Amino acid sequence: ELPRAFGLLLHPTSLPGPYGVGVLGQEARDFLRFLKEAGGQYWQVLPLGPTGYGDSPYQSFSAFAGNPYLVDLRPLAKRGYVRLEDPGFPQGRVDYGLLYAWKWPALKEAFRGFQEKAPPEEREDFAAFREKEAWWLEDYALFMALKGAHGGLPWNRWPLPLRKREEQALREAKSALAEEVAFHAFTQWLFFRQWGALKAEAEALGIRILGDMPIFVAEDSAEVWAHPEWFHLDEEGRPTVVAGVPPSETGQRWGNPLYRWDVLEREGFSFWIRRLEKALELFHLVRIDHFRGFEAYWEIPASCPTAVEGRWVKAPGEKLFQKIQETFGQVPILAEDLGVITPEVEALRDRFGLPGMKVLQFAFDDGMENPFLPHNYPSHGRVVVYTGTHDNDTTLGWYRTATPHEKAFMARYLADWGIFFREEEEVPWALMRLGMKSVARLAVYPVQDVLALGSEARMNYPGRPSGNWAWRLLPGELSPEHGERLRAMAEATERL
Repeated sequence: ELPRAFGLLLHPTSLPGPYGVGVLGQEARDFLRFLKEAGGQYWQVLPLGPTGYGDSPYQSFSAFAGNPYLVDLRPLAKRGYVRLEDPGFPQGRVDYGLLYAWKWPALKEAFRGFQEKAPPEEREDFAAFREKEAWWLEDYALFMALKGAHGGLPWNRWPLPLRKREEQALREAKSALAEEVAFHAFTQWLFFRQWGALKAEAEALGIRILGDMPIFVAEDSAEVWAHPEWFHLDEEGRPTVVAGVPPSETGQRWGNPLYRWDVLEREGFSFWIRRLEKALELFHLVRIDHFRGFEAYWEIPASCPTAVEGRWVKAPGEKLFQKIQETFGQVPILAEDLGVITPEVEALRDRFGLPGMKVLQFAFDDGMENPFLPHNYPSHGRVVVYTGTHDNDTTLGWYRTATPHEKAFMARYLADWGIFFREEEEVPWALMRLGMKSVARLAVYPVQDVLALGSEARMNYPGRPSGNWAWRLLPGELSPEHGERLRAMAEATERL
């Protein structure tokens, strides 16, 4: 049963620090301390898998793998395994192109330095790690090695014996890319080691990490390559059908491969169990995006170019949750239940006592019936209230672009709830207060709203080709005063 509490949303890439990206190092511990001192008990992150073109966490090369960019290199550099220099990284922003060019070589150099110089004790735990994680790691490491060797081409575009995973081809590829396979394995060992320490620190400080996973994996991913039967795939490995959302007047065609649920059901939903178990190592709770898919999913033929063409298909959510509940003794899922929802989807979520999402930015476009208005929140309180999501703008940016109706209805509503503001920079704080006063057990706020940043700090702008996933905190930006303001709000709203 969720405690009445508050959290902050921050993806690790946004953390401050050198070498062009936030890493699992001292700055992350600093953030946890701030979160602790501010009286927060929850840290939310976006997916932590390896990113492709477009740098999206929501399109990953592995469901299981950690992001190589989040690995801190400074512990290696202190050991003398690598020498790090700054190529001219921007501050307050991730430049992924510079990062791609510098970090991957940095990681390789570190690996070579480790293999030469590392103590045998270290080299044993790396060796022990590879054997333990082999069930996912072997394929991941090879998928990455093959990808570089095949010039970033998707696995669907690879030569056929490799694509179909014929044993001889697999064996010969591993021998040919054995140094590469070892390297990708090393990146993971570092990742899981560094996150394991970080999670330990959090737990000590009484902080639970909220993870994030998309319901659908990407087409260009190790698991899809590894287990094609699980996916609806043609002989070529091209999806016969693609994930999407029905008409959003156009609808949306995402392109993601859909699961052969029957196959998974036969298998006791093994992929999902493993996926969650791996997530639970990193996280305390796991939000699943497009959670509605578990009830039913919109199936679009791949040949069809638009979202309008497909059909709805029923999915065995009930069964999957029954298996989860029986395996873990619990269903540790936050349901992303935003957008068009059905009584069926609500039925499933409430059956497993799963908490749902609420977003305050959505709340003032309608009338008082609007579900995102606190008074309409369920009494059971199993909801996480957000000022905004990673796909939405910052609250201050939203307030600068919002309609006169929205702005007036908001001010009035706040006023009724006893919340007043004299400035637009105060608006994010007022909205944070509105969520804290609500019945919602958890209120999770992005750091950009704590800082009252404008639209320059938007994590993701849907429909914008560049500049996404790049926002970074500056060192020291999250001042003690910010923390003291949060703590006071939490005392006043009984979230301490």
